[PDB]
Amino acid sequence: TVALTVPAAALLPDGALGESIVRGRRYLSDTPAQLPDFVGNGLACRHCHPGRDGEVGTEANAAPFVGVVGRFPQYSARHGRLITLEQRIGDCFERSLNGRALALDHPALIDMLAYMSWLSQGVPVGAVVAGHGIPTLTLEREPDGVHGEALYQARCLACHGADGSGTLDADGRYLFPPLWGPRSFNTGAGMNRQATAAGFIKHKMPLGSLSDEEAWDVAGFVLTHPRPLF
Ligand code: HEC
Ligand code: HEC
Ligand SMILES: O=S([O-])[O-]
Repeated sequence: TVALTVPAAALLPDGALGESIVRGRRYLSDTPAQLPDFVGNGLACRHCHPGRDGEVGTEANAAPFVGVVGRFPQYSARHGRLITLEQRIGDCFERSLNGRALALDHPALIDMLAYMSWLSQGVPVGAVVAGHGIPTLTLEREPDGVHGEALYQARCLACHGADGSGTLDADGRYLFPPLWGPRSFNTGAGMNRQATAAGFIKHKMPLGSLSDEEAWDVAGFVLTHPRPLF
Protein backbone atom coordinates (compact mmCIF):
# COMPACT_ATOMS: atom_id res chain seq x y z
CA THR A 1 0.00 0.00 0.00
CA VAL A 2 0.90 3.72 -0.14
CA ALA A 3 0.30 6.34 2.55
CA LEU A 4 -2.84 8.46 2.87
CA THR A 5 -1.88 12.08 2.23
CA VAL A 6 -4.24 15.06 2.03
CA PRO A 7 -3.15 17.80 -0.43
CA ALA A 8 -2.80 21.46 0.60
CA ALA A 9 -5.93 23.51 -0.17
CA ALA A 10 -3.73 26.60 -0.53
CA LEU A 11 -1.88 24.86 -3.40
CA LEU A 12 -5.09 24.50 -5.44
CA PRO A 13 -4.41 25.82 -8.97
CA ASP A 14 -6.02 28.99 -10.34
CA GLY A 15 -8.38 28.30 -13.23
CA ALA A 16 -11.07 25.90 -14.38
CA LEU A 17 -9.75 22.85 -12.55
CA GLY A 18 -9.36 24.68 -9.24
CA GLU A 19 -12.88 26.06 -9.48
CA SER A 20 -14.26 22.61 -10.34
CA ILE A 21 -12.50 21.05 -7.34
CA VAL A 22 -14.07 23.61 -4.97
CA ARG A 23 -17.53 22.95 -6.43
CA GLY A 24 -16.90 19.21 -6.07
CA ARG A 25 -16.10 19.55 -2.39
CA ARG A 26 -19.37 21.42 -1.87
CA TYR A 27 -21.41 18.78 -3.73
CA LEU A 28 -19.86 16.09 -1.52
CA SER A 29 -20.29 18.08 1.72
CA ASP A 30 -23.75 19.56 1.14
CA THR A 31 -25.34 17.13 -1.28
CA PRO A 32 -29.08 17.34 -0.45
CA ALA A 33 -29.10 21.14 -0.76
CA GLN A 34 -26.88 21.33 -3.85
CA LEU A 35 -28.45 18.46 -5.82
CA PRO A 36 -32.09 18.19 -4.69
CA ASP A 37 -33.19 16.52 -7.95
CA PHE A 38 -30.85 13.59 -7.27
CA VAL A 39 -31.04 13.16 -3.49
CA GLY A 40 -34.00 11.45 -1.84
CA ASN A 41 -32.97 11.53 1.82
CA GLY A 42 -31.13 13.73 4.33
CA LEU A 43 -27.63 12.39 3.77
CA ALA A 44 -24.60 14.08 2.28
CA CYS A 45 -21.65 12.04 1.07
CA ARG A 46 -19.64 13.34 4.05
CA HIS A 47 -21.94 11.60 6.51
CA CYS A 48 -20.22 8.28 5.74
CA HIS A 49 -17.11 9.69 4.07
CA PRO A 50 -15.95 12.23 6.66
CA GLY A 51 -12.95 14.54 6.44
CA ARG A 52 -11.14 17.20 8.48
CA ASP A 53 -10.93 20.94 7.75
CA GLY A 54 -13.95 21.00 5.44
CA GLU A 55 -12.60 18.24 3.19
CA VAL A 56 -14.63 15.14 2.41
CA GLY A 57 -13.35 11.59 2.18
CA THR A 58 -9.98 11.96 3.91
CA GLU A 59 -10.27 9.64 6.95
CA ALA A 60 -8.73 6.17 7.19
CA ASN A 61 -11.26 3.36 7.53
CA ALA A 62 -14.13 5.68 6.59
CA ALA A 63 -13.86 5.03 2.86
CA PRO A 64 -11.54 7.90 1.97
CA PHE A 65 -11.52 9.15 -1.61
CA VAL A 66 -7.76 9.64 -1.45
CA GLY A 67 -6.56 7.30 -4.17
CA VAL A 68 -9.97 6.13 -5.34
CA VAL A 69 -9.61 7.31 -8.92
CA GLY A 70 -6.73 4.96 -9.69
CA ARG A 71 -8.78 1.93 -8.63
CA PHE A 72 -11.42 2.32 -11.35
CA PRO A 73 -12.58 0.86 -13.61
CA GLN A 74 -13.11 -2.29 -11.59
CA TYR A 75 -15.38 -5.29 -11.48
CA SER A 76 -18.74 -4.98 -9.76
CA ALA A 77 -20.56 -8.14 -8.75
CA ARG A 78 -23.67 -5.95 -8.42
CA HIS A 79 -23.39 -5.07 -12.15
CA GLY A 80 -21.75 -8.30 -13.32
CA ARG A 81 -19.10 -6.34 -15.18
CA LEU A 82 -16.54 -3.56 -14.97
CA ILE A 83 -17.82 -0.17 -13.89
CA THR A 84 -16.35 3.32 -13.89
CA LEU A 85 -16.05 5.68 -10.95
CA GLU A 86 -18.90 7.75 -12.49
CA GLN A 87 -21.10 4.67 -12.26
CA ARG A 88 -19.99 3.89 -8.70
CA ILE A 89 -20.99 7.41 -7.66
CA GLY A 90 -24.37 6.89 -9.32
CA ASP A 91 -24.92 3.76 -7.26
CA CYS A 92 -24.20 5.81 -4.14
CA PHE A 93 -26.79 8.40 -5.13
CA GLU A 94 -29.35 5.63 -5.74
CA ARG A 95 -28.69 3.69 -2.56
CA SER A 96 -26.94 5.69 0.16
CA LEU A 97 -28.76 8.88 -0.84
CA ASN A 98 -32.03 7.15 -1.86
CA GLY A 99 -32.08 9.20 -5.04
CA ARG A 100 -31.21 9.21 -8.73
CA ALA A 101 -27.88 8.84 -10.51
CA LEU A 102 -26.49 11.89 -12.27
CA ALA A 103 -25.89 11.61 -16.01
CA LEU A 104 -22.35 10.40 -16.64
CA ASP A 105 -21.36 13.78 -18.13
CA HIS A 106 -23.27 15.93 -15.63
CA PRO A 107 -21.10 18.91 -14.63
CA ALA A 108 -21.70 18.26 -10.91
CA LEU A 109 -20.51 14.68 -11.35
CA ILE A 110 -17.41 15.86 -13.18
CA ASP A 111 -16.75 18.36 -10.37
CA MET A 112 -16.99 15.52 -7.84
CA LEU A 113 -14.54 13.54 -9.98
CA ALA A 114 -12.18 16.52 -10.11
CA TYR A 115 -12.26 16.76 -6.34
CA MET A 116 -11.54 13.06 -5.89
CA SER A 117 -8.73 13.33 -8.45
CA TRP A 118 -7.27 16.23 -6.49
CA LEU A 119 -7.35 14.22 -3.27
CA SER A 120 -5.65 11.45 -5.22
CA GLN A 121 -2.77 13.55 -6.47
CA GLY A 122 0.50 11.65 -6.32
CA VAL A 123 -1.09 8.23 -5.80
CA PRO A 124 0.17 5.74 -8.40
CA VAL A 125 -2.54 4.32 -10.60
CA GLY A 126 -3.41 0.87 -9.29
CA ALA A 127 -1.96 1.50 -5.83
CA VAL A 128 -3.93 0.82 -2.70
CA VAL A 129 -3.97 3.63 -0.13
CA ALA A 130 -3.61 2.66 3.51
CA GLY A 131 -6.97 3.06 5.22
CA HIS A 132 -9.04 2.70 2.05
CA GLY A 133 -12.62 1.52 2.32
CA ILE A 134 -14.57 0.59 5.45
CA PRO A 135 -13.06 -2.58 6.88
CA THR A 136 -15.75 -5.05 7.92
CA LEU A 137 -16.13 -6.37 11.44
CA THR A 138 -17.62 -9.83 11.66
CA LEU A 139 -18.18 -11.79 14.86
CA GLU A 140 -18.83 -15.53 15.18
CA ARG A 141 -22.29 -15.04 16.71
CA GLU A 142 -25.63 -13.34 15.99
CA PRO A 143 -25.80 -9.64 16.82
CA ASP A 144 -27.74 -9.15 20.06
CA GLY A 145 -30.19 -6.34 19.37
CA VAL A 146 -31.31 -6.20 23.00
CA HIS A 147 -27.76 -5.45 24.13
CA GLY A 148 -27.51 -3.17 21.11
CA GLU A 149 -30.56 -1.18 22.21
CA ALA A 150 -28.98 -0.55 25.63
CA LEU A 151 -25.67 0.46 24.06
CA TYR A 152 -27.51 2.77 21.66
CA GLN A 153 -29.28 4.55 24.50
CA ALA A 154 -26.05 4.97 26.48
CA ARG A 155 -23.63 5.83 23.68
CA CYS A 156 -25.48 7.03 20.53
CA LEU A 157 -28.92 8.41 21.23
CA ALA A 158 -27.68 11.79 22.48
CA CYS A 159 -26.61 12.54 18.90
CA HIS A 160 -28.63 10.31 16.60
CA GLY A 161 -31.94 10.48 18.49
CA ALA A 162 -34.37 8.18 20.25
CA ASP A 163 -36.10 7.68 16.89
CA GLY A 164 -32.83 7.50 14.93
CA SER A 165 -33.79 10.64 13.03
CA GLY A 166 -30.65 12.66 13.85
CA THR A 167 -30.09 16.30 14.77
CA LEU A 168 -30.56 19.18 12.33
CA ASP A 169 -28.25 22.17 12.39
CA ALA A 170 -29.42 25.78 12.11
CA ASP A 171 -29.23 25.72 8.29
CA GLY A 172 -31.25 22.54 7.92
CA ARG A 173 -28.31 20.26 7.23
CA TYR A 174 -27.85 17.25 9.49
CA LEU A 175 -25.30 17.87 12.21
CA PHE A 176 -25.85 14.27 13.33
CA PRO A 177 -27.36 12.22 10.52
CA PRO A 178 -30.37 9.86 10.60
CA LEU A 179 -29.56 6.18 11.16
CA TRP A 180 -32.96 4.81 10.16
CA GLY A 181 -36.39 6.03 9.09
CA PRO A 182 -37.39 7.85 5.89
CA ARG A 183 -34.42 10.28 5.79
CA SER A 184 -31.70 7.62 6.19
CA PHE A 185 -29.94 5.36 3.66
CA ASN A 186 -32.13 2.78 1.88
CA THR A 187 -31.98 -1.01 1.97
CA GLY A 188 -29.69 -1.11 -1.07
CA ALA A 189 -26.87 0.77 0.65
CA GLY A 190 -23.66 -0.90 1.78
CA MET A 191 -24.28 0.56 5.22
CA ASN A 192 -27.37 -1.71 5.44
CA ARG A 193 -25.06 -4.76 5.69
CA GLN A 194 -24.29 -5.90 9.24
CA ALA A 195 -20.51 -6.33 8.86
CA THR A 196 -20.10 -2.97 7.10
CA ALA A 197 -22.16 -1.03 9.66
CA ALA A 198 -20.34 -2.84 12.46
CA GLY A 199 -16.97 -1.99 10.92
CA PHE A 200 -17.85 1.66 10.40
CA ILE A 201 -19.17 1.95 13.95
CA LYS A 202 -16.14 0.13 15.38
CA HIS A 203 -13.72 2.53 13.74
CA LYS A 204 -15.64 5.81 13.88
CA MET A 205 -18.45 5.80 16.49
CA PRO A 206 -19.14 7.28 18.97
CA LEU A 207 -17.71 10.40 17.39
CA GLY A 208 -14.48 11.50 19.05
CA SER A 209 -13.87 3.30 21.44
CA LEU A 210 -16.29 0.38 21.39
CA SER A 211 -15.28 -3.23 21.89
CA ASP A 212 -15.88 -5.51 18.89
CA GLU A 213 -18.86 -7.09 20.69
CA GLU A 214 -20.37 -3.68 21.41
CA ALA A 215 -19.97 -2.50 17.82
CA TRP A 216 -21.47 -5.72 16.50
CA ASP A 217 -24.48 -5.59 18.80
CA VAL A 218 -25.29 -1.89 18.39
CA ALA A 219 -25.01 -2.25 14.58
CA GLY A 220 -27.50 -5.07 14.85
CA PHE A 221 -29.91 -2.88 16.79
CA VAL A 222 -29.59 -0.05 14.28
CA LEU A 223 -30.35 -2.43 11.42
CA THR A 224 -33.58 -3.79 12.97
CA HIS A 225 -35.37 -0.59 11.98
CA PRO A 226 -37.34 0.46 8.90
CA ARG A 227 -35.76 2.55 6.18
CA PRO A 228 -36.63 3.30 2.56
CA LEU A 229 -36.95 0.35 0.24
CA PHE A 230 -34.60 0.17 -2.76
C1 HEC B 1 -23.27 4.94 19.13
C2 HEC B 1 -22.19 3.86 19.20
C3 HEC B 1 -23.31 5.41 17.70
C4 HEC B 1 -23.69 4.68 16.51
C5 HEC B 1 -24.16 3.27 16.45
C6 HEC B 1 -23.51 5.64 15.41
N1 HEC B 1 -23.09 6.83 15.84
FE1 HEC B 1 -22.68 8.49 14.72
N2 HEC B 1 -22.29 10.15 13.60
C7 HEC B 1 -22.10 11.40 14.03
C8 HEC B 1 -21.75 12.32 12.92
C9 HEC B 1 -21.47 13.77 12.97
C10 HEC B 1 -21.77 11.49 11.74
C11 HEC B 1 -21.46 11.85 10.33
C12 HEC B 1 -20.06 11.31 9.99
C13 HEC B 1 -18.90 12.04 10.65
O1 HEC B 1 -18.76 13.29 10.56
O2 HEC B 1 -18.06 11.36 11.28
C14 HEC B 1 -22.08 10.16 12.26
C15 HEC B 1 -22.25 9.09 11.31
C16 HEC B 1 -22.78 7.81 11.76
C17 HEC B 1 -23.12 6.77 10.79
C18 HEC B 1 -23.06 6.85 9.30
C19 HEC B 1 -24.13 7.83 8.78
C20 HEC B 1 -25.60 7.42 8.85
O3 HEC B 1 -26.48 8.34 8.88
O4 HEC B 1 -25.95 6.23 8.87
C21 HEC B 1 -23.57 5.65 11.60
C22 HEC B 1 -24.03 4.31 11.11
C23 HEC B 1 -23.43 6.12 12.96
N3 HEC B 1 -22.97 7.37 13.02
C24 HEC B 1 -23.77 5.25 14.04
C25 HEC B 1 -22.19 11.86 15.40
C26 HEC B 1 -22.32 10.94 16.52
C27 HEC B 1 -22.23 11.44 17.91
C28 HEC B 1 -22.16 12.88 18.38
C29 HEC B 1 -20.99 13.26 19.23
C30 HEC B 1 -22.33 10.23 18.70
C31 HEC B 1 -22.32 10.12 20.18
C32 HEC B 1 -22.43 9.14 17.71
N4 HEC B 1 -22.44 9.60 16.45
C33 HEC B 1 -22.59 7.75 18.14
C34 HEC B 1 -22.96 6.74 17.18
C1 HEC C 1 -23.37 5.79 4.24
C2 HEC C 1 -24.87 5.72 4.32
C3 HEC C 1 -22.85 6.30 2.92
C4 HEC C 1 -23.18 7.53 2.21
C5 HEC C 1 -24.18 8.60 2.58
C6 HEC C 1 -22.32 7.50 1.02
N1 HEC C 1 -21.54 6.41 0.98
FE1 HEC C 1 -20.11 6.06 -0.46
N2 HEC C 1 -19.68 4.28 0.48
C7 HEC C 1 -20.21 3.80 1.63
C8 HEC C 1 -19.70 2.46 1.98
C9 HEC C 1 -20.08 1.64 3.16
C10 HEC C 1 -18.76 2.14 0.93
C11 HEC C 1 -17.92 0.90 0.78
C12 HEC C 1 -16.49 1.15 1.22
C13 HEC C 1 -15.64 -0.05 0.89
O1 HEC C 1 -15.08 -0.67 1.81
O2 HEC C 1 -15.54 -0.39 -0.30
C14 HEC C 1 -18.83 3.33 0.06
C15 HEC C 1 -17.97 3.36 -1.12
C16 HEC C 1 -17.93 4.55 -1.97
C17 HEC C 1 -16.98 4.59 -3.09
C18 HEC C 1 -15.96 3.56 -3.47
C19 HEC C 1 -14.76 3.72 -2.54
C20 HEC C 1 -13.63 2.77 -2.86
O3 HEC C 1 -12.59 2.81 -2.15
O4 HEC C 1 -13.77 1.98 -3.83
C21 HEC C 1 -17.22 5.90 -3.70
C22 HEC C 1 -16.55 6.52 -4.88
C23 HEC C 1 -18.29 6.48 -2.87
N3 HEC C 1 -18.69 5.66 -1.89
C24 HEC C 1 -18.81 7.78 -3.20
C25 HEC C 1 -19.90 8.35 -2.48
C26 HEC C 1 -20.46 9.62 -2.89
C27 HEC C 1 -20.01 10.48 -4.01
C28 HEC C 1 -21.53 9.86 -1.94
C29 HEC C 1 -22.47 11.02 -1.90
C30 HEC C 1 -23.25 11.06 -3.23
C31 HEC C 1 -21.48 8.67 -1.07
N4 HEC C 1 -20.51 7.82 -1.41
C32 HEC C 1 -22.40 8.59 0.05
C33 HEC C 1 -21.20 4.42 2.49
C34 HEC C 1 -21.80 5.68 2.09
O1 LIG D 1 -23.39 2.06 -3.42
S1 LIG D 1 -23.68 2.01 -1.99
O2 LIG D 1 -24.49 3.17 -1.60
O3 LIG D 1 -24.37 0.76 -1.66
